Amino acid sequence: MRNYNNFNRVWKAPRRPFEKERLDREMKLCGQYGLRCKREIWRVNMTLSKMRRTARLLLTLPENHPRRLLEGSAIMRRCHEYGFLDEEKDKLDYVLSLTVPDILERRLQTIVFKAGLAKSVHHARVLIQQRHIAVAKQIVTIPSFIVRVSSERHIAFADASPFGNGRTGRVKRVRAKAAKRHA
Amino acid sequence: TKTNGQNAARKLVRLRCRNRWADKGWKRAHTFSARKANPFGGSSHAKGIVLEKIGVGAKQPNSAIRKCVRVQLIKNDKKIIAFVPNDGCLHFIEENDEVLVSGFGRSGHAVGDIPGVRFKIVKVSNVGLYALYRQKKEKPR
Amino acid sequence: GVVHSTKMHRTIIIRRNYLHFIKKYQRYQKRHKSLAVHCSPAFDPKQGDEVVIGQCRPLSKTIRYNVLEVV
Amino acid sequence: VFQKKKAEVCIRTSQFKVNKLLNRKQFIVEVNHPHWCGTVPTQLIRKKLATLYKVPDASQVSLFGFKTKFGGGKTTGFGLIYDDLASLKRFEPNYRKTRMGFGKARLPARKSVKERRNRNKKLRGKAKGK
Amino acid sequence: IHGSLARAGKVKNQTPKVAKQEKPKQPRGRALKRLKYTRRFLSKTVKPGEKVHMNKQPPGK
RNA sequence: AUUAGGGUUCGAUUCCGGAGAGGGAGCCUGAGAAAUAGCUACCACUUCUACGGAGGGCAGCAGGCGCGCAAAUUGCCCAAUGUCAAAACAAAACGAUGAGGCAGCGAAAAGAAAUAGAGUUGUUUGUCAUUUCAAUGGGGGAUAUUUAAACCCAUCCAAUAUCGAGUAACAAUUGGAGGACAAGUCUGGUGCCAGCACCCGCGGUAAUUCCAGCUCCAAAAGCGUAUAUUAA
Ligand SMILES: [K+]
Ligand SMILES: [K+]
Ligand SMILES: [K+]
Ligand SMILES: [K+]
Ligand SMILES: [Mg+2]
Ligand SMILES: [Mg+2]
Ligand SMILES: [Mg+2]
Ligand SMILES: [Mg+2]
Ligand SMILES: [Mg+2]
Ligand SMILES: [Mg+2]
Ligand SMILES: [Mg+2]
Ligand SMILES: [Mg+2]
Ligand SMILES: [Mg+2]
Ligand SMILES: [Mg+2]
Ligand SMILES: [Mg+2]
Ligand code: NA
Ligand code: NA
Repeated sequence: MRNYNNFNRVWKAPRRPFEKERLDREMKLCGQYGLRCKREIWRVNMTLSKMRRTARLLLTLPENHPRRLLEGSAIMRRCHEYGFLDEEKDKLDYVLSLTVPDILERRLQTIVFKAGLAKSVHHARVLIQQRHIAVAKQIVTIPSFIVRVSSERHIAFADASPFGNGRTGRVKRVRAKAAKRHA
Repeated sequence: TKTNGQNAARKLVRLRCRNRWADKGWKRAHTFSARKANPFGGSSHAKGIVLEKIGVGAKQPNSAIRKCVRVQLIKNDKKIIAFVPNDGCLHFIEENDEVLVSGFGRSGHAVGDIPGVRFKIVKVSNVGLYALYRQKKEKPR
Repeated sequence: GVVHSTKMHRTIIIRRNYLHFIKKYQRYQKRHKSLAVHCSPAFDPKQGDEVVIGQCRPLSKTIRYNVLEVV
Repeated sequence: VFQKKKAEVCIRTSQFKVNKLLNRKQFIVEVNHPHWCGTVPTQLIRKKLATLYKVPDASQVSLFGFKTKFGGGKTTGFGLIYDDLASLKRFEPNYRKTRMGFGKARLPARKSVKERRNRNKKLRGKAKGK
Repeated sequence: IHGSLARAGKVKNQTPKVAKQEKPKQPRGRALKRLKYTRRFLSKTVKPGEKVHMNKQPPGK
């Protein structure tokens, strides 16, 4: 009753439920990137589709069209700052050829593993889930945190986490209480 | 072949209006004869009271007896024949008991080798006939 | 509009013929509208003529326009 | 790694504002407490903010809406301080005054006052409420 | 007709009852995806010209 | 909502316009009503009564009965937003508000996300039995924060001083495994029966389809079924 906030959707199920090629390809993306289910991939697919559709529209207008000149320039900034597109790729046609693995490459769970912080991509997810990593000195507890290129050098352990400037973690805390009580 | 004039929109509108009635799906959704004849009255489900149990001989080449019941709905009081979706479920249903009925999945069309059955029993005594069959819930009285 | 009927007293019926565009079929169709217009004795138009009308207050059950020219 | 340190609090103000309409100075206060087990109570912030802006008494400082940052170590909230205590008593809501300690007593049940009106409207004057 | 209303539930009864054997829990969530992934692409190797039988059964009759 | 485009379909429902207050019809006051938690009358229903008589209109909120396939609590508060008002707040001096705001119930629907992360030894990898290691949350609480007050979220497990995961039992389900359509030479009985089966079909004594175990498949805190509708 008179509630006025949007709640949209971010994913779509595949049209053909049982494709051997699609099921095996999606299972490869799950283990290789450490995802809990296929909805993360389908979220990525919807994310990539939307940029593709608006790009498709922009390339039909002349390069001097103010809508093309403004929204084309904007979508380049969105691609470069989030690391999706290489900075020397300046044309609007390189957005079209964007791929699914490129988007998950910028996920924090991927970047944490690739920076040497996490030995495995599954270690990265739980480590992020356990408030152990801070981006620009801000705790992030979400594996799907797409990181900008300018914030890549600020990735570190959170100053509150046991691995760093914070107090000791749970195991070193509960067992210490056990020894003191046993006295 | 059809009209192609620049100012011939009125003819093209009447052409589609007249010829849309030849679409059985379109005509059924835009006429009341289907809803007046449908026992459920345009609804998915409908409750009823069991009258008697009947065994229907399956169509050829199949040879079996399908357990079925005569059911009278409580909103229209019309005779229908429904189907029990598993084996050993005719014993669970007893005469003069509340059964929630549903469609057979083909939108008012007979399903399988059962000759004239377009409905199936979903509930009995406010309990799911599946859970009763699965030895998972018990019906009252 | 075009004078359609002058069978009343001090009143004429005019026709506003136009083309209506049906968006689905990308085509037009001929449409017409009728208006009851008060005609002063200064004009004396004939059937098939051409008049310019201007909106006034309700003069009768149907009249809301007055003749301004006869062409 | 980690060392034992005394809990400390830092006070910063953003968008300071002066208005003569209610005789108060309004700003937004952010709280920095890197090593603080829990969240900073408003009484302590009142003393630090009274000390910072050099007001004669802490009770003329009204602090409210202190929302904490995610990840810890930071809390932000709005706050206004008045020129005098008397103006604070004059210009403050009942819920904020009660939080400090000057709020008026709570009115009785609104259901009773609602019911009381409908009993009276059915009766003649001087017979309603005695 | 060889069929009757009184014959209902015959095979249900015919089937003798057999209990289900006990079993430990399997991993849930992201673990199952990564557990199956190591079976799909790491536990074995793919040989050209041969298709992997995803659930083969012992021979019998 | 769906959709390459053109289109098809839904719109009682939060904003705007109209209409009504059981059905009809008349009217006073008022700037404004053909007003209904205003009046008058009739028709249907109805309640109290001392039988003389007098009352009623939830398609407001909260809540009952029937109808149904079908839909919340007789909860808190004017703290915000606004309305009216003779009216800023304050001081014997605190206006009304079921509008509204905030909670309870609530798998309509939507976003982020648990059910674990690494090792040493034995049995190029990889499975299995070991030995452990550290971490966080669910949860328990608070110097307290939020809040009109609460509850929720956020902070913390002492700052001198703050509990807790190893079968981490803090145990994941729903449909399937002939084809469409991912997944079995395993079963075992029935023997065109019991059944399955949206369609094609399975079952007549070595059942591909029935009724179970294991495994496997698919989705996953979600998954079937029915009826509409869009694409196809
Ligand atoms: K929407
Ligand atoms: K006149
Ligand atoms: K309205
Ligand atoms: K089976
Ligand atoms: Mg509408
Ligand atoms: Mg209606
Ligand atoms: Mg009205
Ligand atoms: Mg009514
Ligand atoms: Mg009226
Ligand atoms: Mg009312
Ligand atoms: Mg009435
Ligand atoms: Mg109500
Ligand atoms: Mg067999
Ligand atoms: Mg289906
Ligand atoms: Mg369609
Ligand atoms: Na057959
Ligand atoms: Na037959």
